[PDB]
Amino acid sequence: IFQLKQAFSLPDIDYADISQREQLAAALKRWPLLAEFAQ
Amino acid sequence: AFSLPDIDYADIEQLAAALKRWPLLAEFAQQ
Amino acid sequence: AVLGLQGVRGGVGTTTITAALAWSLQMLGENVLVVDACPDNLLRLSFNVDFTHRQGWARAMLDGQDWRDAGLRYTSQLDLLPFGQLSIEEQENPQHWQTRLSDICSGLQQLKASGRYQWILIDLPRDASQITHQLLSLCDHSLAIVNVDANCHIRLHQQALPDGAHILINNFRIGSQVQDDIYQLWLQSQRRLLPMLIHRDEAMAECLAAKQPVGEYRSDALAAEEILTLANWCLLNYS
Amino acid sequence: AVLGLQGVRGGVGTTTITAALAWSLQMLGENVLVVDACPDNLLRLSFNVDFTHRQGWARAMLDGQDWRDAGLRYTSQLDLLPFGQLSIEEQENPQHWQTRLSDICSGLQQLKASGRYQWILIDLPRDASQITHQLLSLCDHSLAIVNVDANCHIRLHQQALPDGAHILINNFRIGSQVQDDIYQLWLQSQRRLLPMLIHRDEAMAECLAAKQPVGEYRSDALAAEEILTLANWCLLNYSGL
Ligand SMILES: Nc1ncnc2c1ncn2[C@@H]1O[C@H](COP(=O)(O)OP(=O)(O)OP(=O)(O)O)[C@@H](O)[C@H]1O
Ligand SMILES: Nc1ncnc2c1ncn2[C@@H]1O[C@H](COP(=O)(O)OP(=O)(O)OP(=O)(O)O)[C@@H](O)[C@H]1O
Ligand SMILES: [Mg+2]
Ligand SMILES: [Mg+2]
Repeated sequence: IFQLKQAFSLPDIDYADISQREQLAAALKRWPLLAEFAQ
Repeated sequence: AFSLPDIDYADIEQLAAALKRWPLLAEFAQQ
Repeated sequence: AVLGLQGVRGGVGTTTITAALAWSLQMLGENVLVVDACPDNLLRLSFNVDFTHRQGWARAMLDGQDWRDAGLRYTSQLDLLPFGQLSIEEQENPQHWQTRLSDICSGLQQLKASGRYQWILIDLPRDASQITHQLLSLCDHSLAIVNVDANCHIRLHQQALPDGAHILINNFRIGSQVQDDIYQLWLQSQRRLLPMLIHRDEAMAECLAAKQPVGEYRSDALAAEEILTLANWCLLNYS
Repeated sequence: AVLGLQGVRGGVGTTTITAALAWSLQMLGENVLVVDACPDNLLRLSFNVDFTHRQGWARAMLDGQDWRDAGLRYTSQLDLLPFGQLSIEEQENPQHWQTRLSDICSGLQQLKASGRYQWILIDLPRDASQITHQLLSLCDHSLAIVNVDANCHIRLHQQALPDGAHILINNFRIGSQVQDDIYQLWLQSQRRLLPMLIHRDEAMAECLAAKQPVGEYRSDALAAEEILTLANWCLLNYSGL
């Protein structure tokens, strides 16, 4: 919260619905960086 | 210890076609 | 409306997009003021401003002059306010002047209240200086510019963005499997991702070398069409 | 030898080249320390450091702790000094901490004098803060990393680089007419350009996603061979103090 007041927040990210798409499961399998943030 | 990069456009070599092509490039060359 | 454009990191295309989005808004019949808040002072070069032209809003303030006399008219619908050229000493000592520029917020507040322009686009640098946070507070909406790569993917999990900011992809390219994996992951997880993106496009690389916004340089360029889609989205959602 | 790496602008590939170069130097038999001076704290991720791991030299100092204990060992000849994770509050207040970190220079000037490492690589951010200029003073040599585009072309005409720096092209690729024009112009006018460049390479894009330097990730990639050529150039030309 910067002081008019400007607030700052982390980007809205939701990983709950990953396991649905099989293509996303293979991408998380190959790249450990993406799997690290996902789980 | 900070200075500008060493650049010389003393003689310009098909760069003449490039300088006529891009006004941004000819701007720094003639300067 | 006051719209801020800020890269999640440097070099993602914020300045080129700002100039292009301003051109597209004009083509849609809007009055636009473009403000360069970056000390690099590069935005002016997309508008055929001579490189030796040192005037700007910050250049004026630091010289004890009226910042309102440093603006330029590009078309009848598009005005430009460059940052101004800093000396090498000023570039390497930002703490000397990053606190002397608080009057621009008051000045832009008056301009906003007057309704003189329908759109004010602010090209914001990738830092957390006092002046950058002050201009962000004037914005009604903000666009966070990213490229689809591992660097930006990490930053979206650790650095803060302006509240309500939407994420805009630039430089989407053919020939990268890892980019496509990250992008498909973003399509399912990034809640604030915009539904359109900008591809890597030769016209976006050439228009700066021709010192024009991409829509003026090549009106039928694919990137020019992608920016026009963004301008139409801003008209509907950021009014 | 203390080598600083700094982008002429952000996103040109500074961090990836630093991690790749440190891997090539330890491949050539050198003991290497790599230091992240960027508050983004991204260099650690090229060496399989967990994202939740907050420890770093800056994070330790700001928490009243010893920075020497924030180091990590990747191989027996390559050590890592992450910056540490800044809180959101610290990130948006750079003046608060960019002045309290001057002690790292004496802690590194001592390490430079001990000689435990043949190469100390510093990943330097694109700003003009006090700690950045101080670390730049500790460097024996420096690389200014660019991409071939109009933005970097303008920056090379208006902003100051570290004195004695050499310019290193990254992400190069033939095909763009305007980029080829800029490249030919740089060859005939940029006096301090390096004789080798790093092509764009999907291995350079993938290695960070695999959390490895490009040389460990894919040793036969063109960019990995180009980084090895750079590492041999530093051994021949950047060895003196
Ligand atoms: N979509 C694109 N396709 C091709 N080239 C692009 C594209 N977007 C930007 N560029 C080029 O990339 C370079 C950097 O773009 P730009 O200056 O807009 O980025 P930036 O985020 O404002 O950079 P900086 O950190 O210097 O402010 C320029 O030379 C520009 O012409
Ligand atoms: N030669 C290359 N070919 C392809 N991709 C590359 C190349 N160099 C870097 N990249 C990619 O570009 C992105 C930015 O690289 P990097 O993080 O090294 O840049 P930087 O200059 O350190 O950025 P920052 O301003 O955040 O510190 C990464 O996703 C990286 O994988
Ligand atoms: Mg910019
Ligand atoms: Mg970096």
